[PDB]
Amino acid sequence: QVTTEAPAKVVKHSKKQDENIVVNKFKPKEPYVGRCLLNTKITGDDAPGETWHMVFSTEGEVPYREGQSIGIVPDGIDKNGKPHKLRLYSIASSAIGDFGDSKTVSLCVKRLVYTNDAGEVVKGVCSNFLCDLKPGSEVKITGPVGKEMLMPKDPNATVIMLGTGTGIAPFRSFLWKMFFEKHEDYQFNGLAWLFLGVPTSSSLLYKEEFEKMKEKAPENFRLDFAVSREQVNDKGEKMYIQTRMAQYAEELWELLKKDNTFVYMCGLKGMEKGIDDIMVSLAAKDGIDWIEYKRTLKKAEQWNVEVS
Ligand SMILES: Cc1cc2nc3c(=O)[nH]c(=O)nc-3n(C[C@H](O)[C@H](O)[C@H](O)COP(=O)(O)OP(=O)(O)OC[C@H]3O[C@@H](n4cnc5c(N)ncnc54)[C@H](O)[C@@H]3O)c2cc1C
Ligand SMILES: NC(=O)C1=CN([C@@H]2O[C@H](COP(=O)(O)OP(=O)(O)OC[C@H]3O[C@@H](n4cnc5c(N)ncnc54)[C@H](OP(=O)(O)O)[C@@H]3O)[C@@H](O)[C@H]2O)C=CC1
Repeated sequence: QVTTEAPAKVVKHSKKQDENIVVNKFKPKEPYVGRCLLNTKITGDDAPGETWHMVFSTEGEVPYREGQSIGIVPDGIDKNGKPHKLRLYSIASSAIGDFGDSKTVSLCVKRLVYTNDAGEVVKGVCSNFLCDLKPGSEVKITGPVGKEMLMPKDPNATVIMLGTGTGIAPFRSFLWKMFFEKHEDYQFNGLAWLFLGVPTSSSLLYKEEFEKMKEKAPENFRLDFAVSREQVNDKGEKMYIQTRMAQYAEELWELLKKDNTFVYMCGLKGMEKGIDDIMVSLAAKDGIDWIEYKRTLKKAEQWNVEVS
């Protein structure tokens, strides 16, 4: 008698792809050092700000999956001669990545530029270091991090993706795995519906890629853009993400009542409210309380949020 079955720890059941997931392999103490393969501006010269897509070599050392983030320790020192703290960035590439070899990682980065009260133009440290990164240069990577935005295991589930700006990143990751890749253990056949809010047409992130996916899965891939500074509803209201969702109120509510519907939200912290305003009305007319219904969804792993 050399064996025994040690009593199992009690554990919560998960509908998301978390089998053998990995977080915090690399710490800022000793980050993984990768290199820049490419770094391109994906927004028009005319857009209000610049958004860049960049790819780094990982030689397969960072075991990330769709929905996770990585931290970046930008080169340099702060005002006190100290190294910079890491900044997190949502992975914009699928697990196998942009080269299809599982040895790279991609980021979608907004270059932060603003002016303080003193009237001075200020440049965000990490975002400007990243957008200025030249191919061939090293970059310090930490993580992976996150489990909230992991994809659902069900290959026939409806996945509603709500994003603003660079919040599109994890959704480009999901969609590549869903429509640009042939997976043995996972071939997507549900409904993927993406809503993306950006300020202008020159700001439509990954427009061409999404159009190729629509042209490849015209039935089960739905795409709706909400261009806030160019589009307007019948009342002249700016077309924010919730304003566009409003045009499909009946359908979305109907999907939200389905048990295989998962909603994911990523991007601006403020997008969360307009969406709830929209939802509270629908549930109301349906004699349902969104407050309570949302709680259920969240506990059922069907209302996933990662905003900041
Ligand atoms: C989980 C997670 C994932 C993220 N993923 C992404 C991603 O994929 N892409 C992406 O672009 N960003 C992402 N971010 C944000 C990112 O981590 C950085 O915060 C961002 O790039 C800005 O950092 P920075 O180092 O450039 O700026 P910093 O040097 O840190 O400066 C930011 C500071 O400047 C001030 N500030 C910022 N904006 C303004 C403004 N308009 N006016 C006045 N003051 C201002 C604030 O005090 C703020 O604390 C994510 C955030 C989190 C938490
Ligand atoms: N995992 C995470 O937590 C992630 C978080 N983020 C967060 O998102 C930020 C990226 O923003 P960036 O790409 O510059 O986006 P933007 O400032 O470019 O704007 C995004 C779009 O959303 C609109 N918008 C602004 N406020 C709201 C609101 N309250 N409700 C609905 N729509 C709104 C804007 O309209 P208009 O400009 O006309 O007002 C704009 O069209 C990052 O700095 C980060 O903080 C990004 C990626 C991942």
